[PDB]
Amino acid sequence: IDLLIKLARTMNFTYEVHLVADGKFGTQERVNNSNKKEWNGMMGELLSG
Amino acid sequence: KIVNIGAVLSTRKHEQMFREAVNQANKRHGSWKIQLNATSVTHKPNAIQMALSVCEDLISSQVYAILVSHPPTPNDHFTPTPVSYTAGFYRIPVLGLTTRMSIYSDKSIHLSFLRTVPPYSHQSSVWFEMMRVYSWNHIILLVSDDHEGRAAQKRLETLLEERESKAEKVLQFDPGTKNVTALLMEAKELEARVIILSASEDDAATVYRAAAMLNMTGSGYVWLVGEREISGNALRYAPDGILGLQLINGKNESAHISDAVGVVAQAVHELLEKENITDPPRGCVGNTNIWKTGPLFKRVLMSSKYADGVTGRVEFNEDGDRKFANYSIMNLQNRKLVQVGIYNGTHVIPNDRKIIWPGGETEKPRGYQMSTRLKIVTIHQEPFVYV
Amino acid sequence: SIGIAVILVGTSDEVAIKDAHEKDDFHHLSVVPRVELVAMNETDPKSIITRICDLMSDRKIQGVVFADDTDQEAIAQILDFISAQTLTPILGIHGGSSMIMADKDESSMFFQFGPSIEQQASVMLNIMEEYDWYIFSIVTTYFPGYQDFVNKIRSTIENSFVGWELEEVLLLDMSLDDGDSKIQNQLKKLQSPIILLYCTKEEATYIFEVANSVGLTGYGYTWIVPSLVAGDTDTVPAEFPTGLISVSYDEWDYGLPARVRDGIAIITTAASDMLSEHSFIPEPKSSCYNTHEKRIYQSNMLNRYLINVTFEGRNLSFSEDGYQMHPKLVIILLNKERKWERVGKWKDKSLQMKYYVWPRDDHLSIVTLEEAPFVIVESVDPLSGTCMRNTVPCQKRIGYIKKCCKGFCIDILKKISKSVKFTYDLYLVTNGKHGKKINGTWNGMIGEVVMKRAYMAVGSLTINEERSEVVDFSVPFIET
Ligand SMILES: *[C@@H]1O[C@H](CO)[C@@H](O)[C@H](O)[C@H]1NC(C)=O
Repeated sequence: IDLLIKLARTMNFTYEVHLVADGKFGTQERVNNSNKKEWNGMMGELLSG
Repeated sequence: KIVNIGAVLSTRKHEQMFREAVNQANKRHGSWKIQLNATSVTHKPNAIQMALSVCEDLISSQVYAILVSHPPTPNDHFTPTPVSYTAGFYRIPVLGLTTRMSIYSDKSIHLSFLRTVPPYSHQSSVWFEMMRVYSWNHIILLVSDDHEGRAAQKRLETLLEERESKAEKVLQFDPGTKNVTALLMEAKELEARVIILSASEDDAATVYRAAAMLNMTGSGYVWLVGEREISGNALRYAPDGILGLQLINGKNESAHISDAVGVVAQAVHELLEKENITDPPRGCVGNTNIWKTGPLFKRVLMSSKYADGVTGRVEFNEDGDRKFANYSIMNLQNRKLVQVGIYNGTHVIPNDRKIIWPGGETEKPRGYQMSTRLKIVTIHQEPFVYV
Repeated sequence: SIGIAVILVGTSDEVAIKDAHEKDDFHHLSVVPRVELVAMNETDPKSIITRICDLMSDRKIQGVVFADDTDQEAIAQILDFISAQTLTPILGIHGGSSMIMADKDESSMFFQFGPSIEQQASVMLNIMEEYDWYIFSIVTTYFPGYQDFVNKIRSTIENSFVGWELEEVLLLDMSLDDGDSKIQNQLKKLQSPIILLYCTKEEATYIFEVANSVGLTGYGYTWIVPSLVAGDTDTVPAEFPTGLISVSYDEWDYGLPARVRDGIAIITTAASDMLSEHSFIPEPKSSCYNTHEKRIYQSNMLNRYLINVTFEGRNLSFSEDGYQMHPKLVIILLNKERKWERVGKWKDKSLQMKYYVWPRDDHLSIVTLEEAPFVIVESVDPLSGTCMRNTVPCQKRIGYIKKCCKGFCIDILKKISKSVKFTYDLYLVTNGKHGKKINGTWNGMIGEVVMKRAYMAVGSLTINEERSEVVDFSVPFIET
């Protein structure tokens, strides 16, 4: 977090911090049909907008 | 020989002078065994008698190529299906003149049908380079849930893939819904400053209606629409500074036959050198089996590219649709229409007249914006991120 | 009321259909079916519209079952126009109204009994998973609608637990002028043992004229084609190489009187539940003339009520595209001569295959026994059907069971398999272990080779004089 404050004041950021919903870092796998290979956790959250 | 070839054309006067258009083609052709004749019938702008007013006089006349016309009602697409279905079984070609939808382009049905005018979906091809010349990397796409709209979004997304673009965001609009302001405002969260639209007459008005209270007409926005949105029942609430496209000479059905009769008349010239040149059996009742020479007749059609007539340079091939189409770039200003460019088929040719944008800004806003507020993500880890 | 006027064009026995007409034991609900038995040669479109014009105008007739024995694909397209203009549901069971179709207008309540191209794509991916042919090539020709089935291929492979060895996709042109010679040029860049081909029945002979020219079709290659290419078992183009296998729409167990009984019952009972709740029978303008004035009697709500169809213990739900999504698919293979025989069965996404492994260096039987350090066997993985990558398949006698063999000794066999080409089907020993001579007979792995049933045995075998007299041991590679 100390690193993020350094980047904030050098290229005009405005941030807000919220942790991940579950806890897992991220992994691609299929759920409930063996044919839905997709990310999860933080890695899934980034690609979801 | 007297070959009765015509069409079910509306605008009786238009088919009246078409009776002498063949005479012009009669002199040009040097063929001897064939003396094509015009036996047309009046249009039927209703579904009552199409059970008995399609082949009852055309196939019995031993037709080879059938043109088409348009009814006075602008919202109509049932006209070319009953004629196409009969020609689809017999494999005898038919020619589309006023045909404009993308339904008669997939060729999955109506195996024998030729088009002299590109369908409305083809406007997306020229649209691909339209913003690329003026930078505008980011766009927002929103179309009505229509088959033509489905084709336009399918072709463009298969056209912008060469630029390694992901089309930013795509929105879907279902025809017949009015309270759609909630859907519209979701696009405001995007950084893209390019707005495109391809909808119907009823959808164009309500979309423009929702663009008033939300100050889309304000400065910093660009709008691109098809020719179906500049004209018709959409100028009541049309936002200013629209860079919509426009078709040229496509409505001149009087000049339609000038290029229509040239290709077919000279097509038989190459055909009168092979075998199996036999007319289909007479009538529409006594013939229950198709003659062997079916789609072989078409095989001589796309090979004919004659640059003659009022428009000229017609090169129908591939999908049975015209190549190197011509459209005029149009800009709407203070409820007035002024040309600002023209697309000859390959590249864009603008006009000296100043191009305007909504809000009166002479400068062209960049089709992009930046957000200074970001949302970060972190995970509980001991030495790095205490919680 | 409701009338079911059937139409039969061709040579068929419509006399028994009268008994089938008087067999709707649906007195529980007000079906009131006035089934009509109409059958005449009316192939021309003028006859069709005129005949139905007097037919559907008799009295409130709202049902037609289409039966035909002709392969004219253009009849179905004409059928859609009548349904689009009118509001009477129409169904076909055989003939010129049983093949696929892209899409129709919302006002066309026409459905048939036959799966479409996207249904075929899933069908043969499942049976080939049983035989584990992970490497395959996709070849298709230009066709009005040749894009949907190939599109489904990419959807399945990406979200797959088991890796898929896609040997590229070929999009050669068959109807292109001056392209016949180019077919051979594009036919010299295929190496996958399995190739999937899509063509047309009329052009199948034309396509196979060049396919047989290169001649990679004798024994080591398998061709896969849709049911549309074959058409019928009796009707064969006769140029297909021996060993061709394809899926088919069931017709042997689905006879014309049998396939006509299902359609008539559903149509009458489809709107029966409508009267149960809304207490209204949908009766639009039953007039041949003034079809435009009939646009006020909309029946789209009734169209959406036909989704739930259940009869004879099977559901026959239909979608917007006019699909059945419950097809009985029977696989057919080419015999030594031109003949197609049943290969498997389909029952609620279940595939049963008569044999165990594909019959007939280049293939050599192998006999192997489990032993701790070299060959270890285990049961197959139930999650993904197969065991795992790097794990060679291993049949075990008794019937048979999909066992799986792995270890260190079997790794050697893989290395030499690519060195000198040969296929195999490893199977375990039945009587005895490692071979013993009793009453002048050999058992074990050494007993299979001496009795001419193995031709090769691998595992943990120790060389000695007695065994070296019967078989010819190779150079040893491990001290013992
Ligand atoms: C951040 O923005 C402010 C005003 O918006 C101004 O100081 C400058 O543009 C930026 N500060 C920097 C780059 O240090």
